[PDB]
Amino acid sequence: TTYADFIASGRTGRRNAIH
Amino acid sequence: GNAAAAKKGSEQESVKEFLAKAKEDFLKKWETPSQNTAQLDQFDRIKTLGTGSFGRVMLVKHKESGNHYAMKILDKQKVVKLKQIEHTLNEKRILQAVNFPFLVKLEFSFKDNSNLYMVMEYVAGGEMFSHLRRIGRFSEPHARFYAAQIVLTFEYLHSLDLIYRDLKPENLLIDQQGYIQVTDFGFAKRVKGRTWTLCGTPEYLAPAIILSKGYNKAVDWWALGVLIYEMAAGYPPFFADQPIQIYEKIVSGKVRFPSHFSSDLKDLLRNLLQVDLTKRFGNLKNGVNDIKNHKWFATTDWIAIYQRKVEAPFIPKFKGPGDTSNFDDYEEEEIRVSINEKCGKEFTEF
Ligand SMILES: Nc1ncnc2c1ncn2[C@@H]1O[C@H](COP(=O)(O)OP(=O)(O)OP(=O)(O)O)[C@@H](O)[C@H]1O
Ligand SMILES: [Mg+2]
Ligand SMILES: [Mg+2]
Repeated sequence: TTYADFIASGRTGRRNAIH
Repeated sequence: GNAAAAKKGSEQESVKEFLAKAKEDFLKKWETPSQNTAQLDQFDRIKTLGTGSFGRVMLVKHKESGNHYAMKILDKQKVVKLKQIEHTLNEKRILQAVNFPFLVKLEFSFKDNSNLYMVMEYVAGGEMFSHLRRIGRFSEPHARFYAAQIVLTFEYLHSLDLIYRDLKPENLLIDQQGYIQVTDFGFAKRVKGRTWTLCGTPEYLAPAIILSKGYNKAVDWWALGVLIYEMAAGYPPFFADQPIQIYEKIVSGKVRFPSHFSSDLKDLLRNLLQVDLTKRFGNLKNGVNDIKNHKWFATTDWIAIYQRKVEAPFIPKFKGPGDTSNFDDYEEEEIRVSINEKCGKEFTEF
C-alpha cells in the first residue's frame, strides 16, 4: 500500500526547510 | 437559493472592509517596527520545544509575571552563513506587524552579542505534525476544519502583499481550543509581483519554485493543496527518499488519490495541485472565493470559523501551564553569548 511505502521511507519524520 | 446568494454577497462586502482596516493597522507597524522590547535575563529557559534548520525554540517563563512563552533563538553568525539575513529581517518585521486569530503572536523581540530572539505566545497543543503522524490521518471534516483556517489566514496575509512560503504540519500548532496557530515566518516576504528565492520545504514546493522560475502568492495555494492532501491521506501527494526525487514528481503533473477521498476533495485538490498557475484555484479572477465557494467547503461557515465559534474536532490534553507533553523531546544546549558583538551591522534594524 502507498501508506506502507511512505511509512517505510526516509522522510516520515519532522521536515526542515531548505534554502 | 436566493438566500445564500444574499448571504455570500453581503459577507464579501464585510470581509472587504475588514481587510481594509487590517491593512491600515499592519502598515502602521510595518513602517515603524517595535524593537528591543525585552531582554534574556527577564526569562528562565525551561526546555526546547523544537528546532529547525535555522533556530531553536524553547519554552520559557517570564520571571516578573510567571507567564510562559515560546522563544525562538537564532545564531546571528549561522544566519549569515546560511544566507538568511534578509529573510530573518523579513521574519521579525512581518511577524511583529501582523494580527490574525490563527497567526502566532510575537510578544517581544531583542538581540545580544550572539543571538536574535523572538518571544512568542506559547502554543501548548503541539505541532499538527505529531498528532497527524500519531493518528495516521484526519477525517475530511477534521482536515477541513484546519484547512478553512489556513484559507482565511492566506486571504489575510495575501491582502497585505505578504507571501508565506512554508506551509507544513510542522509549522502549524494547535492551541487549547483545538484551533490552529501558524508559526515560522522565516520565508514570509512583503512583495507585490514575482520573487525568485529557492525556499520552502521539499514536499510542499510548487513547480515554479523547483524550476527556478519567478513565482507569486499562488505557491501558498499550491502548498495548501499539499497540506490538505497530507492531512486527509496521512502521507504527502509527492514523497520519496531524496528531495530531487520528490521534485521530479511535483513537476510531472501527476497525482494519485486514495480510494477513500471524496469526489469533492479530489476536485478541489486537482484545482490546487494545478501545475499551470494560471488555472490554479486562489489565483483566478475570483481569487480566494473560488476556494471558499468550492463544494468541499459547502458545510463551512467561514465567518463562524473566523470567530472561533466552531467546535474543534480535537482538543489536546493540557495538564496546566508549562506542560510540554505535546512536544517531542530534544537534546539541550547551553545558550552561548559571546563577549564580542557579532554581525552588528547586518542586524541593526532587528
Ligand atoms: N509559539 C510557539 N509555541 C510552541 N511551539 C512553537 C512555537 N513556535 C514554534 N514552535 C515550535 O518550534 C519549532 C521550531 O520553530 P520554527 O519552525 O520557527 O524553526 P525553523 O528553524 O524556522 O524551522 P524550519 O526548518 O521549518 O525553517 C516549530 O516547528 C514548533 O514545533
Ligand atoms: Mg519551521
Ligand atoms: Mg523556518
